[PDB]
Amino acid sequence: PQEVRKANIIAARSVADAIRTSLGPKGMDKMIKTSRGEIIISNDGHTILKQMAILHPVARMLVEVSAAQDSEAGDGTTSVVILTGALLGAAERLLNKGIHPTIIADSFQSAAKRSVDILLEMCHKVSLSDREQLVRAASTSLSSKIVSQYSSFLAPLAVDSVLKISDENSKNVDLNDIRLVKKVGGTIDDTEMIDGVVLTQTAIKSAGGPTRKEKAKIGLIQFQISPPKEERAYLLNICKKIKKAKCNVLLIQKSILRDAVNDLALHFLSKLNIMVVKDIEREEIEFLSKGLGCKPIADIELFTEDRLGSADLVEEIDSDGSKIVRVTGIRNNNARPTVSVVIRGANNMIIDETERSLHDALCVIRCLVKERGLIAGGGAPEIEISRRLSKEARSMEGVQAFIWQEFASALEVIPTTLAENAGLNSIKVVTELRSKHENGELNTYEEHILQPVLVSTSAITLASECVKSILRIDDIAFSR
Amino acid sequence: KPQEVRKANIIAARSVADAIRTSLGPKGMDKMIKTSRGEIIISNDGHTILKQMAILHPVARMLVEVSAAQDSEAGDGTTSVVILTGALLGAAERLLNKGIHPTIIADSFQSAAKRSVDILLEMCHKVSLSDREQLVRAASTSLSSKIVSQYSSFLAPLAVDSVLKISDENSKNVDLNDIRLVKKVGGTIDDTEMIDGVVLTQTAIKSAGGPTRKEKAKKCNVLLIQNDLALHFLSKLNIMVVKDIEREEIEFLSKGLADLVEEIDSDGSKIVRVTGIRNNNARPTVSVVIRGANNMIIDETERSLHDALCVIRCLVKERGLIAGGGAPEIEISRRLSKEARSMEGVQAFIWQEFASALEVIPTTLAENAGLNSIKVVTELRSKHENGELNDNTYEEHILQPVLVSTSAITLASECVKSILRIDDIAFSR
Amino acid sequence: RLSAFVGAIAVGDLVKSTLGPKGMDKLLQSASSNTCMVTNDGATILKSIPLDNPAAKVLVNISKVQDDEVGDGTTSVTVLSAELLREAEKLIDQSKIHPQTIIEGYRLASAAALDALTKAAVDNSHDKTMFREDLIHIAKTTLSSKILSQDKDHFAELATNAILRLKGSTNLEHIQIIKILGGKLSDSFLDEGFILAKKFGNNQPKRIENAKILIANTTLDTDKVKIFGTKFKVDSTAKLAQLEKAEREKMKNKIAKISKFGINTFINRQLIYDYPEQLFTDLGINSIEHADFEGVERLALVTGGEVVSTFDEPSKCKLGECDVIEEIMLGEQPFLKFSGCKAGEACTIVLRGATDQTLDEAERSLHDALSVLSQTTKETRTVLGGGCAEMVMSKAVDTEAQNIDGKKSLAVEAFARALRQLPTILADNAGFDSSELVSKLRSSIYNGISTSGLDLNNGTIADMRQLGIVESYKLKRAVVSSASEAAEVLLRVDNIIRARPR
Amino acid sequence: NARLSAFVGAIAVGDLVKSTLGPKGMDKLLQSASSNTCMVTNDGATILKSIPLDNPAAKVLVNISKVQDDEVGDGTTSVTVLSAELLREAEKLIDQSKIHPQTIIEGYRLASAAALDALTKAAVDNSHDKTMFREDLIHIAKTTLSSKILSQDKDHFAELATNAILRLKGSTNLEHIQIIKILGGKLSDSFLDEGFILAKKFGNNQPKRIENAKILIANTTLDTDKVKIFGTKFKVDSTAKLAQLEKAEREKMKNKIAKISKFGINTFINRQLIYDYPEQLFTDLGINSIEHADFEGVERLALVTGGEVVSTFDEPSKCKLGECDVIEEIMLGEQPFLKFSGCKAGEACTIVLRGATDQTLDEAERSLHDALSVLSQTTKETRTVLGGGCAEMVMSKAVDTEAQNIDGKKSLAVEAFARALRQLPTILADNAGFDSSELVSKLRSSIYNGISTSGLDLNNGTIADMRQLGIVESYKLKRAVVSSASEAAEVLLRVDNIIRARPR
Repeated sequence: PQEVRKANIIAARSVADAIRTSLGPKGMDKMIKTSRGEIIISNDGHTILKQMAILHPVARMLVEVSAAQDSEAGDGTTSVVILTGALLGAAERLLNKGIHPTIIADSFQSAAKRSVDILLEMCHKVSLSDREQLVRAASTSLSSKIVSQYSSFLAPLAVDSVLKISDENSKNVDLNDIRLVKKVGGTIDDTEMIDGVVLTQTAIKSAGGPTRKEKAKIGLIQFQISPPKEERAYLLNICKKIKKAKCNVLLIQKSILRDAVNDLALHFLSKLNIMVVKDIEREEIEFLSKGLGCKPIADIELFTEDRLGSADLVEEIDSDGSKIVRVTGIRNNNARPTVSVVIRGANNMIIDETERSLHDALCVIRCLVKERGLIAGGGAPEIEISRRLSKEARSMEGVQAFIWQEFASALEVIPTTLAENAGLNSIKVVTELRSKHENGELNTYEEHILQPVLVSTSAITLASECVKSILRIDDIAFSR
Repeated sequence: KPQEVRKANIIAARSVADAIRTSLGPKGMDKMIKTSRGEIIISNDGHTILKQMAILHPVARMLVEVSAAQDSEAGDGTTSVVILTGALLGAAERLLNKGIHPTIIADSFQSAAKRSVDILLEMCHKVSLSDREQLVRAASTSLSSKIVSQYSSFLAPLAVDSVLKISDENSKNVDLNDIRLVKKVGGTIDDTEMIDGVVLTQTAIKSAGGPTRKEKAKKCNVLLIQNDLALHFLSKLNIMVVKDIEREEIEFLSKGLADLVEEIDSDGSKIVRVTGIRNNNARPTVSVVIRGANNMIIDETERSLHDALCVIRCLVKERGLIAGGGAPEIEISRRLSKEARSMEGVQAFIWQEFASALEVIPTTLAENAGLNSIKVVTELRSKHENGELNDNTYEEHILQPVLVSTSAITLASECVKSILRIDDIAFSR
Repeated sequence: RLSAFVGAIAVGDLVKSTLGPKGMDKLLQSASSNTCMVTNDGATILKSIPLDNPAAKVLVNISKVQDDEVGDGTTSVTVLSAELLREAEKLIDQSKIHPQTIIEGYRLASAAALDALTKAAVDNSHDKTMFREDLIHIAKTTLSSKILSQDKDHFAELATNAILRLKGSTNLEHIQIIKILGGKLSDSFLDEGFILAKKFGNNQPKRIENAKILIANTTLDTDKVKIFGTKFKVDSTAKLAQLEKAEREKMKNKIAKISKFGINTFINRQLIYDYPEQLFTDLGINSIEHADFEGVERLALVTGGEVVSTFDEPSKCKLGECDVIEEIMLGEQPFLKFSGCKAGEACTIVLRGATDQTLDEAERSLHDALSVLSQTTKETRTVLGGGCAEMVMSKAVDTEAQNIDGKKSLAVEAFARALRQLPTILADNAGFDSSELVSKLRSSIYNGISTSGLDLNNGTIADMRQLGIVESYKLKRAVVSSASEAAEVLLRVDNIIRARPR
Repeated sequence: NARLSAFVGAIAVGDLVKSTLGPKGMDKLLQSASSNTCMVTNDGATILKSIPLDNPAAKVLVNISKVQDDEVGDGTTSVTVLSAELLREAEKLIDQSKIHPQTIIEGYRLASAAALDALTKAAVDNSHDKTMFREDLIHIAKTTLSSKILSQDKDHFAELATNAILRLKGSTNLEHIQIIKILGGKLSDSFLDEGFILAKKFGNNQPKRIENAKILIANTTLDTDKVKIFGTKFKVDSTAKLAQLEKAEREKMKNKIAKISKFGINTFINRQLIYDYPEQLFTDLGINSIEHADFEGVERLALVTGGEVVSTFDEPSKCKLGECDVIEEIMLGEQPFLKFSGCKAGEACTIVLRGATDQTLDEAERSLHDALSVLSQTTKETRTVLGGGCAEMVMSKAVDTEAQNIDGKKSLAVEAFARALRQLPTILADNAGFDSSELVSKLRSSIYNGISTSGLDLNNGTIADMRQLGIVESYKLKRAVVSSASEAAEVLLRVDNIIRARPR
């Protein structure tokens, strides 16, 4: 059964070593040419592995590991692939010594749990009540993006948004409740929190639409205003049943089947001042059902007053090429006060990269919610673990005693790659870090380079179970 | 596959037996063999075929050693022993498919051969060497297969009177190599001299001074040599000299070997005869002298009288005689078929196959004679039930000695045994 | 033979390394390769992979039978059956033993293996005071929607004593149910006297002391019950009755064999003519009629009898007996209550209803109520695991391997090697040396110390009672019974016939 | 391919002579290039040596089989057949392990010891009616005395050799016979003694009688250490400091001397001398010091007394010691002699020959060893054991006894040795034309526990009692084949890699 595992390890090592060159902003970018003729260029490890179309069954597991890496920690998608390949490369000599993979698999899970307690003792304990370290964490993380001076203004906006939804024991917080709506026009300096809710589209631009209403109810309705498929009589009963529940806000799901609102129905809704917002995406159907606490309503009989929300003021903000509608004061005790930030800018390339920049900014802050504290990057946490495992490996006994020595050697691959991608000598820089380790420990602090602890913790945890599941498959057969 | 290697040798051995099977009997089919040296010889004798065949197969060469011992012991049946050997090999083919180990197959042949001899002696009529009327007609029938017929009447008492002097009683094996057939140019068949003392192969000195005759010779009167001045020196001493003694006769004369020594020449022979050796250790060795004009006379006569001495040799070692032509082989197959129920186990089934293997000899005799194969064999089992040894070959003067039928079964049991006991062969040098 | 033996090993190799919590996993890949999945389930891998081997389809139906009983242990059935087929290669070349004789050797080894696990089996039934009290409360919950819900205390009490008092197999074959009319359900009681409806005899007494029961099935009265089609050729009317009178004289041969056994009680399914019955009066032999089928088998279980209807030799047979046979009458019908049955273990619940509708609903509801109580005997009862039970079964096989004939000597010995293969495979997936643990385990249990087992955490031999690692006993019998039936068909296969595709 | 050539290559060659075992075995033809020089024979040693073998592993088996022919010369084919079956079981142990066979080799030594003990209890002999054997032994001994100076008196010398053999009741090796020779005496004055006699009596004031003496073997120098002091740099302020260093080295020996008294022994034996101070302490502790033990006499003493020899002390109160009841010190021939008697289970004898010169002493001792070797050869000769597969199965069940207490990895090594012992009746049944699976199965079940006289009967094709049919085999052949096959298997297993030999 070794011929099946060794073939999968060598195939996975070549993929991990290829992504290893992409670590860091100075790393080597990989090119992928699709069969359709599209060519993409970027250093993202999750994007490369997704568009590579790997036919190797075990190598496809790195996509799921990189997906959970960005979903949980939000950073280290490239580093987790390097650590996965480092354990597979060191496992080549383990099979030659006659070691069964069960001991190899059980030792990685036992070493991953002990490695967390080592990092927590060396980490600096911080609290979320202090806004000094919270602003500096998101501000320095944006130095890799086009925004520079405007990054300091968006730092406190992301801090106050997470602290409200973090609470204490909530631990993991769903990121789907945070919706970034990008629109052409405006600028970065103009921002609105709008904690109630934010839609993805504008309002009716036709004649007769009020576009603004105060003290209205918002609810999800899957119905559509269309002629029979005499016309004003059929549309009269539609608006009459809506008036019974006093619903002044109609949200129609976007569908290419039929139209949204007939022009004859706009004159009827103008007298009652009922605002209608069409072109609601299918992804926003689940989003509006959470923050607003409403329920999707398929038919007209299912429409009730108890399923309708509440809105203090619904108005259309005047802006160049934007016209964004905001809702404030949802007044829902069961639903939590999430945050939806509107992104504005003149160029289309601005609001695009700005949305991706805010994703990593919210994840790093969210890492402090689950586990407080941060550890500076640059190979410091990877080498610090190997320092404690040197004397600890002598206290073990049996086959596992040799695994602790090889586990610390595989951790040195991450700081070695960081020195290679920067042009500096690989071994020379690593020896300078271990030389001063007798005096300094964490010292990178003066350069304003900070990294959360969850990234270094999840990178070891995900890579431990990954390599564990690789050695579990000793045979590959055709099943259909 | 240890057994499949042996099965390949069995199939090759049955192909040799089928080739000799067509040559059985005087009406059999001859075989043309072209030697590598260019010599072209043909004959129906199975001993000469296997000798010049130059068989390269290791197991198939065992038939040559059996045929050599068949002519050395019994003297007859060298062709029939090959057929009987191939019959047991063909019956053993179905035995290997049933999971039977050849040891039981080989061990059962020992009990089957000893039982066949005791059954054959019950129907055989015991004869004694004191009756000279039976030995004359016995050797005369063996001379009917040769061109000489009317002149064979005087050759019958020649071979009978020579054996009876050296037969004595309880002689067991009687070596016929001590009886030498002297072939000389000139004379006729009716002219023969026994000269019971001894007969040499050489003439005497034709030079001057040679006495050529001496009375009371062994003080050396007569000497043998394996110069002209040496003959004149011994001529004054009255010492007879005989030179140019063949190297082949050196071992012959050391075994059989004078009151009177003289040289009697019928026509052109110039041969010296010796009589009255009277030695205590040495017996009375007789050498037969054969005279003839053409070369084809003394040649064909040599092989005819040699087979006649073998038939008499069989009667001396084992008394009794049976009728030839496959007559006793039919009754033996009938008795062993009924007695097969007295046994138990795997060995009981071997007795049934052993009886069917003995019927190939009488079947081949009916095939080579032009008669219907299966029709004549059915008539053998029918007539032999009521009568005993009555089918009529006795009126046709066909007599086969019992020792030939006994040695043919005995040598076949050892030949087939040495075959199946070989489970593999490899290069050894 | 290669496809049925070596070809079946490759099928079992997929579930071989997946046995146990530390076992390996397998991959199921399709043409598109994006639909694949990773799981340790043995039943999913075998059914998903198309099998072109026509001999591999036999093991497919074996896993379906095991899944019906319990959803656990399906993987261990194929693995255990693969070890028996792996050793079957040596059973041909260097052995040359008939395959059915090898199967008969497994039946003798499985009989001693089940008896060895019974003595070493433990249970949580300790402190039965709390266990036996909760048995009546469970039966009351099953009375919902059933007419028996009227009285919970009296009706559930009869079901409680119908289980623990058996002291043996809990199957319904040991419980007799009688449906009668003209009464109330509250008057029902538990009686072991084996009550049945029919009576026997006319002028014979209703009490029999020291009775000898023998079970046989024959027709002694007017055989060939269908007379239509016969042709009677006789010279006179009186000569026609000679054939019937000649049959009566031949009846003495069958009666003499019965009289030599010294039995006062006879069992007959059919009727008996007056003449052979009158001869039983002088000998004091009473015949019971209308025994059906269960009545024939259940009588041999309580009295220790045999179900054979023929006599293969005089004065040799399996005879039963009972102390007292009492015949009473209740509900205007005579009843038969036996007393003093030797080693009798059984119970008979007599359900007396007021109509036919209450009898069918009570019998079907009682079977479901007793099934839950009987399930507690096979549930929660476990045995010592971790190589213990697998090695203990090898000791019982070696006992039968001592005295054996020449044909089954290598067959029984080969079964002991397959029993040690279960802890060998489990030790492989654990990451330790299997040859060292299995070898040291056999030498320890050989002389004393039958409770020892293999510890997967420490990789050594430790006491299973202190560690608390046990495995269910019902799972042990389910795998052995499934492996004995699956290997019985495969070893008998001398040729393979490909199944027709549906 | 290294072990494959020593296994598959050896089995292919081993199976050639395997079917030829026994009179009912198979046969094989040996064919040459010209094919006219061939021959047929049943000899196993001839087939192996005649067939050219290019396998370098098979050439070793030929040299091993030559030892059996030179030492004894009987059962040469049975050694190769048994050695081939050991490779069949060893091949299954390796491929399923892939561990060095030397550990498995150690398991064969423990299993072979139990097999030799099982054959001894069931062994019989023809030594019954020794009255007829003793009369022939004295007549053969007088024949050897011809041409030897011992021929002066045949009756006195042959009588001493008669009581020196039958009274042994044990090993016939010459190490149980002590040869003492002195000058100025007559050959007719020779006597027989059962004691172990030394010369050059030990000690001065030591007593001449010792009761319940113990024997310990050790090698140390307690007197005049530092043999060669030349070449070592000596820096001392005074000359007396040089002798103080030797006293400090001998002072540490007190711990080893204290362990002598802890052994419970009253006598100590040393090859070298002993200084007066450690010798004086032997009197208060009741320790006796024997000198001039040499080497030969040390080995002969430990065997008759059941002791062992060691030059070091591994640990106190652990050793194998002998004993002797009475030690008498006498003087004969103007030389001091020693006498050891009263040994536990002591079996030995001493022949004291008195010659008139040194030439007559060397000729008398050499002629005695050649005369006793011929007479002692009949001890292992004509002695047989019950055959017919019985003794072969007795060795099989004896190995199963060792399979009870065994290590984890050494169980399969010992158990596989019992499987090879059961291959002998399997081969004999196949060569004889019988069913090996049916006979061996019923043969082991009966012999398993107790009261089994059954054996292999080839006449009836079933299992019958061999004691009634009178089927026996020599005991010397049993030990010769097992000892040769055990050493033959060690040579092939101890070779991990086999280089291809140069083809000729």
